[PDB]
Amino acid sequence: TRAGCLIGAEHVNNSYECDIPIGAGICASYSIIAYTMSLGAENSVAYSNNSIAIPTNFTISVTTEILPVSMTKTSVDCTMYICG
Amino acid sequence: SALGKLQDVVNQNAQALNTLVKQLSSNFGAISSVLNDILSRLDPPEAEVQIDRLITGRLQSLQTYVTQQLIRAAEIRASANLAATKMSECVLGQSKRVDFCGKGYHLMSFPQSAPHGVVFLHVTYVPAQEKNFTTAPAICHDGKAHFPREGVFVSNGTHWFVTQRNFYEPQIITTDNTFVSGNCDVVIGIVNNTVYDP
Amino acid sequence: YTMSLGAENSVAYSNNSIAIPTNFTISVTTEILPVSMTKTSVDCTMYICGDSTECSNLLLQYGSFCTQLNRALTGIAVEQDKNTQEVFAQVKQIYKTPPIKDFGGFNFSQILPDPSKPSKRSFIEDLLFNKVTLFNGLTVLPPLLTDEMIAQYTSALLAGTITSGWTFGAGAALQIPFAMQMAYRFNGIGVTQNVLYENQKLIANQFNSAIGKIQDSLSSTASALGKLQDVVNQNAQALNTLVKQLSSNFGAISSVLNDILSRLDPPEAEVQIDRLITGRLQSLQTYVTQQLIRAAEIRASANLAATKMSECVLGQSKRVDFCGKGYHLMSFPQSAPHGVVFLHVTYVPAQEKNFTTAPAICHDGKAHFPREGVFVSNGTHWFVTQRNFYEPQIITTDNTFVSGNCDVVIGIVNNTVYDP
Amino acid sequence: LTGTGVLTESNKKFLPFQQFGRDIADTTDAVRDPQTLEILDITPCSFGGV
Ligand SMILES: *[C@@H]1O[C@H](CO)[C@@H](O)[C@H](O)[C@H]1NC(C)=O
Ligand SMILES: *[C@@H]1O[C@H](CO)[C@@H](O)[C@H](O)[C@H]1NC(C)=O
Ligand SMILES: *[C@@H]1O[C@H](CO)[C@@H](O)[C@H](O)[C@H]1NC(C)=O
Ligand SMILES: *[C@@H]1O[C@H](CO)[C@@H](O)[C@H](O)[C@H]1NC(C)=O
Ligand SMILES: *[C@@H]1O[C@H](CO)[C@@H](O)[C@H](O)[C@H]1NC(C)=O
Ligand SMILES: *[C@@H]1O[C@H](CO)[C@@H](O)[C@H](O)[C@H]1NC(C)=O
Ligand SMILES: *[C@@H]1O[C@H](CO)[C@@H](O)[C@H](O)[C@H]1NC(C)=O
Ligand SMILES: *[C@@H]1O[C@H](CO)[C@@H](O)[C@H](O)[C@H]1NC(C)=O
Ligand SMILES: *[C@@H]1O[C@H](CO)[C@@H](O)[C@H](O)[C@H]1NC(C)=O
Ligand SMILES: *[C@@H]1O[C@H](CO)[C@@H](O)[C@H](O)[C@H]1NC(C)=O
Ligand SMILES: *[C@@H]1O[C@H](CO)[C@@H](O)[C@H](O)[C@H]1NC(C)=O
Ligand SMILES: *[C@@H]1O[C@H](CO)[C@@H](O)[C@H](O)[C@H]1NC(C)=O
Repeated sequence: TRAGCLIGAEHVNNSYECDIPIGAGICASYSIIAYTMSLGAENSVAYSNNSIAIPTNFTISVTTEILPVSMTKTSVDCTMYICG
Repeated sequence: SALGKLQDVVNQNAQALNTLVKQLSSNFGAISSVLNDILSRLDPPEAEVQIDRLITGRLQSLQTYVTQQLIRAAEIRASANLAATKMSECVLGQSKRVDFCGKGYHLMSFPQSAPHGVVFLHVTYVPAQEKNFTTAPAICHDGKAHFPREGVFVSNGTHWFVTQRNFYEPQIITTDNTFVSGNCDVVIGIVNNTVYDP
Repeated sequence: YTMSLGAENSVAYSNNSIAIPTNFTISVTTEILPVSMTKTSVDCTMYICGDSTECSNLLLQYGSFCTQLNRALTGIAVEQDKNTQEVFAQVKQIYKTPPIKDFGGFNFSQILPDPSKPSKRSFIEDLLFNKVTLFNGLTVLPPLLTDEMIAQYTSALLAGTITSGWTFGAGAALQIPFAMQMAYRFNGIGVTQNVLYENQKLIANQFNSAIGKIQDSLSSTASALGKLQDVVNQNAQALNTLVKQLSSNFGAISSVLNDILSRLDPPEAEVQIDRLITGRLQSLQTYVTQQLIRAAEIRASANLAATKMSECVLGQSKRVDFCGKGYHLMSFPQSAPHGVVFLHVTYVPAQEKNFTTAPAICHDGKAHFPREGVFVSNGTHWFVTQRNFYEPQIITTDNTFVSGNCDVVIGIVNNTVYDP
Repeated sequence: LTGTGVLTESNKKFLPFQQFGRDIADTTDAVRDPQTLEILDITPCSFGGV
């Protein structure tokens, strides 16, 4: 691989949404298989100059976003630490 | 592992503090890594030399810890400023910004506390069950062009309706839900149909 | 000299005067944001001395400094991978443009990929990649996403933007003709869609000329990609300073350890080796701290780029001056060696004109205020026009609403409202 | 001058008086052997993280 050499992984032609990253787009998963990662499902929108797609229903989706706010207030007494 | 960010920051701090405490067992070139043995085993001059080496080592250790902590505090302050911005524009109001308050057309958001952070529940509107229709920029009726006030002109094959953009709610094309703009020879794609006058 | 802050113009302010643009320009403007930096790793024990056992033995006693430096650098590298992910992995599906390109006269051929196999990248992207021009324990790890896959993300985002509008960023990708998407975006900035539908050839010509102009500027004019070049130069210069710092005495007889070992007795040998190691550790820690601060800067830049991709490629932003001067219409991403280049398409009003206004119209003892426009007059007749484009219309009951009597509003003018 | 590395053939053209070559960052990259006067490159043999 451009990232080195892999010993212990079988190269496969298939492209998967990969799990363990290696580099240069090669990234392996579980025998251990190495492959070029697939960016996603390939779909082509049916574009036309007199065609529209309008949704006839909807979903109310609830997602979670985690944001760190604080960290531990730590004090170190320099002279006590360094000298005791 | 849905709270990996908070666990990550607590692990980073604990690890940095553990490697700070563990450096106290490194002699940095001195005879011993404990001060009492150097004191009770060497004469005051050579004792002073060894003490000085230990002091230099431990100031490097403590200064490394403090610099790392300052950089980590900058990271967490960026995260906290983003959290404050999200609780303003996602929780105290509805946001027109895309992907800021979740995937989809944002409806609202709810805060939840966490041990050292916040968990935003973003309620969004995701359209689904889409259908194809045939559109037209305008309708030419009585030689005058007609554009939707708010919505889009669609057809199921034989009849023309006006619908809103994000939900298929057809309506009969009338002068109430359309405005006139010029004649019907300048717009490309204009189609011929009746505009009901109530 | 003393610098000039700009031309001094004083606008003709009056209490009953407005200037309403009668034309527009579709301006395409570039912005360049760094996203990631080179992934570097320095193994500390090989750097300090390397292939010297005595040095390794007496560096073991300085603690776990080497391990800390290694973990900091590894965190930096993983962070660059995550920066590229956040900026570009915005869509879960790779959209592609239709083979026939009938976009209402608009020409995206200059930002879309070409089958001429230039690593499957557009011609603007090709110019951008040509403009940026670029062993001792020190290694560079390749990025997880190759240039081709960043190109494929960029192509997917372009295809989705030009075939579905903002819809594919908030749910199911919903096709819409591009002329109609542009009309929707015009309504977004407060101009009625008849302006686009009636000026479609002119707008398409202006957009195509703007893309060609940014092409020409990028191909001929230099000093455009200085931000990415600055990042690369800073990293390379820091790295060369680190390697060059390895040829220094730091107070010892020789910079190289082999001569110290050959030519000194083990007591003085270990004294001199102590001073070389302490010097080389100071150099390495200086390098890692500087690289951590540069990592923070690049992380802020990549978070800004992710925000811009979300809010300007996947939507239309009302945030003024966030995605170009002018009223934002759309934006297009293009990849760069270590960053993203946004081509912002904006609406700049032009060909302004003198008019006379009024807060309201008094008719039949009632005060009339415009629904979605402004009252203007060419001197004799009164009209209602939209704010951002001069399209005069007869004052009627459909475009005006009544809100009380005539003796409360200052500046009311004195007119008739047509009833259809 | 001492070092560790692997020696290879070179197409470099030293001037007659020049002994050994250096690159940027002052690292030795080539040398003449004093026996038969041939330019030979020095490159560090492979290292890298596992
Ligand atoms: C992968 O593709 C190559 C041709 O490019 C073929 O020779 C090989 O047999 C394929 N291997 C598998 C496992 O499909
Ligand atoms: C919309 O979808 C829900 C389930 O997601 C379904 O129960 C409902 O009947 C659908 N609406 C229509 C009008 O079909
Ligand atoms: C309707 O639209 C879908 C895209 O969602 C497309 O695959 C299909 O071919 C369209 N139907 C017709 C009859 O064109
Ligand atoms: C379109 O809608 C009208 C509304 O009544 C209906 O009468 C007509 O049959 C529909 N056409 C098709 C092809 O379904
Ligand atoms: C749509 O494009 C087709 C090209 O296949 C053309 O024949 C047709 O006239 C176009 N229709 C409109 C309304 O522009
Ligand atoms: C629309 O109506 C006008 C007048 O009747 C006619 O000239 C024109 O051809 C019509 N459009 C189409 C597409 O038939
Ligand atoms: C617009 O320009 C004309 C001529 O330059 C000037 O007389 C007029 O006062 C200006 N408009 C207003 C509202 O003053
Ligand atoms: C507006 O500007 C364009 C070019 O900038 C020009 O061709 C046109 O004549 C101007 N006026 C109108 C009313 O479009
Ligand atoms: C777009 O421009 C290129 C050259 O700039 C030209 O070859 C191509 O035909 C144009 N496309 C259209 C649809 O006019
Ligand atoms: C002002 O607008 C009216 C209404 O169309 C028009 O008749 C007139 O010529 C315009 N100019 C002046 C100077 O009144
Ligand atoms: C504008 O100011 C002038 C004098 O300053 C005054 O005569 C006129 O009534 C004012 N107009 C309005 C609408 O306030
Ligand atoms: C406007 O017309 C009304 C008609 O009743 C009148 O009261 C008023 O004086 C007029 N305004 C002026 C400035 O003459």
